[PDB]
Formats: sequence, structure tokens, C-alpha cells
Amino acid sequence: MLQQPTGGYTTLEQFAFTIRNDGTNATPTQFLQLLSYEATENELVKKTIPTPETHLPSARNVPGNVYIEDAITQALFGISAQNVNAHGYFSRLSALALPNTSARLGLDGVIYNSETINIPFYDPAAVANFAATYAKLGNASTPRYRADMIDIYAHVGLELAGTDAERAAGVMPVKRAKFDSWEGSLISLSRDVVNWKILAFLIDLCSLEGEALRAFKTRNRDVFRMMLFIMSTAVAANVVNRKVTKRVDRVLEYIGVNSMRTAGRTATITYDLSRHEFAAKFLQLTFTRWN
Amino acid sequence: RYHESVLEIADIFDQADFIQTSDAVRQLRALMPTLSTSQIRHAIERIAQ
Repeated sequence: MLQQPTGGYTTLEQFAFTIRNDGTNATPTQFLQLLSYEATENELVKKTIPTPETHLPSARNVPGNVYIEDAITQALFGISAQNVNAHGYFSRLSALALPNTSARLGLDGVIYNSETINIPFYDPAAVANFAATYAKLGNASTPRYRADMIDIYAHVGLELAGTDAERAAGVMPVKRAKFDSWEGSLISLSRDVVNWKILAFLIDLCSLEGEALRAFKTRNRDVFRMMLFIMSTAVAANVVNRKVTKRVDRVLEYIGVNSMRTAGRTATITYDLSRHEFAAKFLQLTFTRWN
Repeated sequence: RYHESVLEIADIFDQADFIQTSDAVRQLRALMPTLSTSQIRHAIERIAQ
């Protein structure tokens, strides 16, 4: 079980997160700086977010040994995922929040019926509060319940390049990111983030309380910023390379605006239409719960 | 104490996008005999056809 560590499940250290800065790994805090910010004459307003309708898909138990945690990490960051929004996997998960259910979430991220001995997991109460909230994403696709997209992205930007006087205020000028590069760097970081066990960071974002939370948000303010950037890459429209001195540089065109497609079909990772339907309803939950 | 003979490659700009060619192209030119106006015209024609 591992019970739960007080101060997070992310303070354990068995499973952490390191972006591979080429031949040598690093920490998310250490990577953010290699990037600078260019203020352009465009402005976004921080728009309020609507509440999420409470109606997570009912319990079914088809027998699949569903890799729910693996599926989640794949769509947001994964390189060209397929059938991400199919209905069967989530429905199975929602069974989890149920008081008294022989169905334990494996530590490795695989869900089971009944149990096992050889495999340690997360105590049933930690997962109960988790699936209470991320089961809802399941039906994000329905015509009626479906979430926005062209507007949640007014938040992505403040975090990635949000100046402190800017996230203190409401409006931030449209920025333009640019950082050093190794050519295959955009895909390379996206290939890397896929294995962070992003389950651990979320299954504890619903279990931590009033003080343990105040300390959690003030430390992992990076581990969040990271997956936000890699995600904001697929969305922004034009990638321009600058050849200076003996250096080479990647510019991400606009941090805060949904172009609606492409980014660079070759220079980065792309988002299908069944991705904007997903990544959107995702951010609508983590953001709200986050703040 | 006399001089010598070297080449510069125009590295004293340190400014990119110029000075693309290097030392060796001059060595090939000096290696060449000498080309007259009508010889150059003939040489252009031959490589073209």
C-alpha cells in the first residue's frame, strides 16, 4: 500500500521526474531558464472557468486489466496517439471511487479486479478521492457535456511565461518563447515526459489537505510548468529557427493562443481533433482543482 | 630575417554568412596553368554540352 506520506506522494523519491537535457539529465527547475520571452503587442484576459457537470459514466467491469494511467499520459504528451477518447477504459475506472470495492489501482499504473500479493498499490482511500474527479474526463467528448478550448489557453501562458506581476494582475501581453536548441529537441523532450508516472502527481492532488497542499503547490510549481510547455507546443502555430553565430535556436510562435492546428508537423508533436476535445477537458479539471 | 608565404581565409571578420569558401580553392587556381578568353569560353561550352 505504502499508506501515504504526509507532505505528498511526490516527496517519496522512488519515482520522480527528470527531463533529459541531451547526454545529461536534469531537473525541471534547471531547464526553464534556457528560454527567454519576447513581449508582442497582443493581449489576453484571464477568463473565468465554468463548473464541470457531475455525471461520470456508470460502472461496468468489462475484464481488461486497463492501463488507465498509461492511457492518460499518452494523449496529452504522447507522440501521435490513436483512439485516445474511446469510451471503454474510463467507465471501468469510475468503479474506483466506490466505498468497498475489490478493485485496486496498481502502483505501476495498472488497474485490477479483486487483487494480488506480489504487487503493492495505493491505499483505497487515496484513489477514491482521485477517481471521484478524473473519471469525469471520460465523457468529455459528448455533444452536451463537452468542454471549451479556445479560452482555457488564457491560463497556459501565464504559467509558462507568467511574470509575477502578471499572475498577480489579470492581463498578460502575448509573449513569444525562444530558447537554445539541439535540433530534435522538441520531439526529444516529448518522448521523455511520457514516463513520469503522472498518476502519482494527480492521485495526491486530491488527497493533500490545507497545509500539506500549501507546501505541495509551492514546490512542484515546476513539474506542472513542464508538462504545460510541452503541451503548449503542439498548439502554437509557427516554428521559426534562428541561425546565429555558431548557435541554433527554436522559437515557439505564441504561448497563449490556440491556432487550432499544426504547430510544426515535423518540428514538434501534433494534436488531432480528438485531442483538443481531450486536453481541454483535462485542463478544465486540473486548473480548477489546482486553483 | 625574411618573410614567408601563408593564407588568411578571411577569418578576421568572425562574422558569419560571409567568407563561405576556404584556403584550398586558391591552391587549385594557382595549380591551374593559365586560361585565355577563348579557352574559358571553350571550357564553359564543353561542361555544358
